[PDB]
Amino acid sequence: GGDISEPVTQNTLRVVKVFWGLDSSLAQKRHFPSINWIQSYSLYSTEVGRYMDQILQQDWSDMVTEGMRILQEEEQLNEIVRLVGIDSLSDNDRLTLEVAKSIREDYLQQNAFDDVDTFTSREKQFNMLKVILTFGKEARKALSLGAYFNEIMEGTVAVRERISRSKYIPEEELAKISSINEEIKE
Amino acid sequence: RRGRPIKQKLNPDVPMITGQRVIDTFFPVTKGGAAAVPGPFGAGKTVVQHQIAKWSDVDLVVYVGCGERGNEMTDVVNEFPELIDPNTGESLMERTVLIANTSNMPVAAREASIYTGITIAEYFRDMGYDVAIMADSTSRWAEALREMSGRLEEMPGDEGYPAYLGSRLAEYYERSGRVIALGSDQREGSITAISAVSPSGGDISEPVTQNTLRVVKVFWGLDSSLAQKRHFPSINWIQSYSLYSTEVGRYMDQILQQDWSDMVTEGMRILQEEEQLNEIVRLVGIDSLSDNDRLTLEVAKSIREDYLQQNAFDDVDTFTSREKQFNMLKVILTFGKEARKALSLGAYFNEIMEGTVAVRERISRSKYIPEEELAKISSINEEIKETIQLIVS
Amino acid sequence: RLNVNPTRMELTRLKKQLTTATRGHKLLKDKQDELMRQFILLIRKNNELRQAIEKETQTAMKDFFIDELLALENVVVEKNIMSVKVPLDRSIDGFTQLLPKLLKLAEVEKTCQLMAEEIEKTRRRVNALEYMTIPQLEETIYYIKMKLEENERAEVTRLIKVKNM
Amino acid sequence: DVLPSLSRLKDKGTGAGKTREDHAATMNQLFAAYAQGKQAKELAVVLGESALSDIDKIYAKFAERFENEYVNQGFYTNRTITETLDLGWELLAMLPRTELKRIKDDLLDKY
Amino acid sequence: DVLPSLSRLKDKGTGAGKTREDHAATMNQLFAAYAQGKQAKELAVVLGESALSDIDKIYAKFAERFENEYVNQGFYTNRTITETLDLGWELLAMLPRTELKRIKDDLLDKYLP
Amino acid sequence: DVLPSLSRLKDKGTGAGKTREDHAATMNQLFAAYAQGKQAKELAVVLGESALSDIDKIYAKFAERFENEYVNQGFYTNRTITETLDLGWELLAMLPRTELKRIKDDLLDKYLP
Amino acid sequence: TYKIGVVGDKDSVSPFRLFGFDVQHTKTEIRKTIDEMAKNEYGVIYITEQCANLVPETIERYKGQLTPAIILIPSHQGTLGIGLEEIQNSVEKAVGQNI
Ligand SMILES: Nc1ncnc2c1ncn2[C@@H]1O[C@H](COP(=O)(O)OP(=O)(O)O)[C@@H](O)[C@H]1O
Ligand code: ALF
Ligand SMILES: [Mg+2]
Repeated sequence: GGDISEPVTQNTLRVVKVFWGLDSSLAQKRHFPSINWIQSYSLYSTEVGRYMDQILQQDWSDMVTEGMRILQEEEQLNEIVRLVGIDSLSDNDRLTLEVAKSIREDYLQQNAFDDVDTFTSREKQFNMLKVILTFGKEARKALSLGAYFNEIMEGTVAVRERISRSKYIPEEELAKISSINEEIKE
Repeated sequence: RRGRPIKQKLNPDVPMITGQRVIDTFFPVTKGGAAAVPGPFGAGKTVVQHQIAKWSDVDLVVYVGCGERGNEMTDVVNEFPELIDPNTGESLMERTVLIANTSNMPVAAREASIYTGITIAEYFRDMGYDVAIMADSTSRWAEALREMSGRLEEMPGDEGYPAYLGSRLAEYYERSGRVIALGSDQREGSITAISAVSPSGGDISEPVTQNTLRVVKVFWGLDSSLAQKRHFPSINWIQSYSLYSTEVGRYMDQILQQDWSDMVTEGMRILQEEEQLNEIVRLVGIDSLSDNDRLTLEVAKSIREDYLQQNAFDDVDTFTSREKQFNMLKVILTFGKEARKALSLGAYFNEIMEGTVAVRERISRSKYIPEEELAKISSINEEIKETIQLIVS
Repeated sequence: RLNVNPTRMELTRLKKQLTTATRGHKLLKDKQDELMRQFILLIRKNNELRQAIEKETQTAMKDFFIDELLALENVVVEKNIMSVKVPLDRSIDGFTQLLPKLLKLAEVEKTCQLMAEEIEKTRRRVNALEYMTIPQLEETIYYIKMKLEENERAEVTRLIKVKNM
Repeated sequence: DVLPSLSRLKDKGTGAGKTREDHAATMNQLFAAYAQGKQAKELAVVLGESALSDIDKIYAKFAERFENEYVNQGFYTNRTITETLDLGWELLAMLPRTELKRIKDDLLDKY
Repeated sequence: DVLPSLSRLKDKGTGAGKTREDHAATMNQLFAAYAQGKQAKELAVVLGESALSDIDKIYAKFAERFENEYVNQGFYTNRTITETLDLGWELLAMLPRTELKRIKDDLLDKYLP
Repeated sequence: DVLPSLSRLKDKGTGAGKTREDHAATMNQLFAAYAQGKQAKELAVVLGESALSDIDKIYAKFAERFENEYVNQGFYTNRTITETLDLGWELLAMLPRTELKRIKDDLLDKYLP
Repeated sequence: TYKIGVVGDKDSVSPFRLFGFDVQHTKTEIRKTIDEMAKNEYGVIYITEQCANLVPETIERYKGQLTPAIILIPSHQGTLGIGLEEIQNSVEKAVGQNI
């Protein structure tokens, strides 16, 4: 019944270092791989961040922390907002919701059967993250320019779709993914 | 403990006339079918059985007082010798064998009382008679098995009851049904099982209610909130069901020569729309409902306190003939049929309600119209049209 | 009750959701009580305005070649109060006087309607929490705690029987 | 109830030559939109019809027709696979083209 | 998390001669300031930022900084008792004095920047 | 609280010689007036007092006297079956004779003050 | 900048056209024309108490949106509580007591 309180899983999590907890609610919504981001964890996330920061020479450990924070902030919002409702959601808070939705459907949602989504290289995983993170960071600056929420989205549906098919870019055509950083700024 | 032999079982497709309107209309029990009545304390499980033991079209009733109250048994041997049938002159006691083993009586004797009754119910079934078996209550038989299981030091299954509780119940209800009795005559006998279930706290997730629902096709789920609002019989029209309603609908439609299944389904459609509407009334308000939807709640209100409610101790409502049920449901349905005709023509909600006050009373008292005056009910149908026409103008 | 699997982990999660639900119900009704305060002062002002302008506009209408002369002079800001946005020949002389009088009547009557609409959104927000969300949890917690105790109660029961083997 | 239901041997049983070329993309697109439409209906009945977002309100009707017409077909209706997949696109034509993100442009254009 | 954490012997450990005179007062001040700042951030989620006053905007800013600058120090960061208390005063310097009620003005006028 | 309470054998206790002839009729009309009165008293808190009609405020006012005068008698106040029925008849005079739809015109003309 | 539309009988609302107001003169016809200029971003839509009773559905739905404001105005004969009824019903349903 998905009950991880059984002794098998409980004794397992006392000796393993990585926990890929699968969620039924996401699997029924055809979200794959159905890994619960809040629930799952990894004791290696600290050291891999240090290595990945060096290989591509980018602050990867902290831009991964920003993505986890966004997904953590959504769970905090979603839980306080399930019952209350989002109608009184502040314009700034609503952006984070659209940032988390982009992180969930564009990056986490991937299908094995399609030849392309099956493999993401280290250069592709950065470019897609660079688009979604710089979006939420620079569109923050857009909402802090006295802008209403409704607007910046309506005028960015074309950028926000190229963000959707960012997984689809072939390994050779990665420049397609990195070129989304300048159009989101403009 | 071994059921009497037969030639073969037959499909129960003959709906039983119980006289209760919430039963014979929406949740009908067939001759030979199995019906469970699970409900909390004081929700009306026994009273339903007393009405069925007295207004059923059966040749013999077998009432099993399994672990029930001793006063509930003395009331039987006193009122039944007085329930005279006005046609044959024979009392109801002349047409019934009851077995009684109350709660304070020996616990193991509760199981014996159940198998004693169904065996007698099978002995008269083989004579081609239609026998009804009443189990009041099966939840006390199950306690005797759980009590016996704890003494035998057996492995308990669900909530302490022995693991073989599913078979013991299935072994019982399968001993019923419309059968072809033994002998060269090929005669048709039947056993109709009306067993009552007494769950702890009214929680039907308990073992004996679930195992009963698996092997029966009629579920008369009693509700405590209805028994508190003096809504009797306290049958929940949303949760209860009858798998015979489709077959009964085919049979019932034919004798009436009217689309009766489409009137029951439409009357059911109004009651299910009432549940969906009550959630919005408590959330938004009744004044926020449209003229058509507020009419639906008023028509559904007429279905509740004029048709579903039935007093057990009142002579006019205690029984309702099959022909009387059709005239009553047709008048209630004709109300909304012409009312939506007026709302679509331009009439307002309160305009139809305030202008039909006199007619709306005649429907609420239609339950007390004797069987020899059924022309009063059907005349309200034509009367409604006359009252509606002047309101439109 | 909302469908859920009985677990010790689910019990504590539904315990935290109800505590946040109960406080959120307190805050939305505070917004309901608050809106009732700024609506009431505005509504009474509008009622007196509307009555005065109504009769005065009719009496202007009441006092009111004539076709050829009327052939040939052609002449709202968003303000946020609380959680709701708010918009900002003698008979001929009476018409021009009334025309400013009607614009203020328009940017005031429409304001009260937006107050009543937000009052109604919050009202049904509050109502659902008290009649659906919080009761669904309260009954849910009851069933959750019920199961866990009898389960451990029946679990130690067989352990006594296995110990006798 | 097709949301909690699943089949695990179907990926190799669908596609061009087996059923339809675009079955997998429609299928994936159906569930996701039904889940959100059912999620929106469960919101309409609680917070009101008007409170729901207009985009979600189009979805609220998406799930309603996807239950009374798509799923509800009767116990004696043998609909063909071509009639089943053509029906599915007709239920996806309601939502704008921008909200169909798990169907590629090549499959969106041809159908 | 300091809200569910408690120390049943902290009263003897903190004080004059022990650490500093302002140890017990700043503890009780930053403790209530976080619970009020955390509920204010949630009020901005339920009632929106418009319901937050000028004081509530500082409390929501306090909790956010207290999470990211006070508790979030690092697994390789040794902070002395002197550097710890002074940081608490900087985080408490955001709120006006009227907010700081637990701390008496004798010591509030001694360390507050 | 008489709403959830019940006596299943009260029929063998009511009627003439076991109680006053009005016992069964008064009992059932008092019950329906309370149930509607409490229901109306609930409507006054959820939707205010303006959403209830003139007859609704009467039943709500009746439920106050029913709980404070009829039920509230005292743990050392022994009433008799006569005084109990007389106290109940006095309470029914608040409701109009047209609202007493469960008592026949006979017992109404005989006991109603 | 938004435009102002006026609905009513010819005799009562005619002088409103001398200020640059869309003065127009059955239920389904007002419903389609009112929603037409409402879609054309009209500021305030004044209507008489006689033409508005024929289209209460259109007002009921239209009042929710903030951008177009529908205001009831008297005619050459008068009104019969339309302002009061819209105002007093919004009070008793959203406050709890008449004021
Ligand atoms: N159909 C009915 N008509 C009138 N009263 C009923 C009806 N069913 C139940 N009641 C009332 O509910 C009480 C309890 O009914 P009973 O069937 O004994 O409850 P249980 O569910 O405990 O068997 C009865 O005393 C009776 O007054
Ligand atoms: F009165 Al009962 F079941 F509670 F027979
Ligand atoms: Mg009983």
